[PDB]
Amino acid sequence: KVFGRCELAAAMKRHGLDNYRGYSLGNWVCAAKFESNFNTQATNRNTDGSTDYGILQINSRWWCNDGRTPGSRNLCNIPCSALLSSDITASVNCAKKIVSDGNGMNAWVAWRNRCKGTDVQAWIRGCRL
Ligand SMILES: [Cl-]
Ligand SMILES: [Cl-]
Ligand SMILES: [Cl-]
Ligand SMILES: [Cl-]
Ligand SMILES: [Cl-]
Ligand SMILES: [Cl-]
Ligand SMILES: [Cl-]
Ligand SMILES: [Cl-]
Ligand code: NA
Repeated sequence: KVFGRCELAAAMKRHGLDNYRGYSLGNWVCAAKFESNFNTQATNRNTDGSTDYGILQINSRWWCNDGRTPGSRNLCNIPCSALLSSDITASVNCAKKIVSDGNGMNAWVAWRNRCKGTDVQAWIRGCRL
């Protein structure tokens, strides 16, 4: 599923991401925009052989199992395929664990490089929430 901007904002808020660990909803929408362009089916291989999955490009090196990332962990206790669902529940639950890991949203390099410090409220501008 390819979400619209406000549609995703609404789903993320519904699933309790809004202000989770102090990160306003616009941060999460901005991260999703640059990680996946709002596409739940997005997958991208990393140079190290891990793969990133879903709207928030969660990495198989630490967080999900894809059966082909040697030496990795599965700290969200899910198959990475679960992270590609049209229903964002698995991605949200796993993102809550990631963002609680110590470095906040810096875990998402695109968030650090493209969202952090910017006017992230623009991402939820005009949305019925
Ligand atoms: Cl957009
Ligand atoms: Cl915001
Ligand atoms: Cl593996
Ligand atoms: Cl393969
Ligand atoms: Cl594990
Ligand atoms: Cl699995
Ligand atoms: Cl959903
Ligand atoms: Cl933080
Ligand atoms: Na893994």
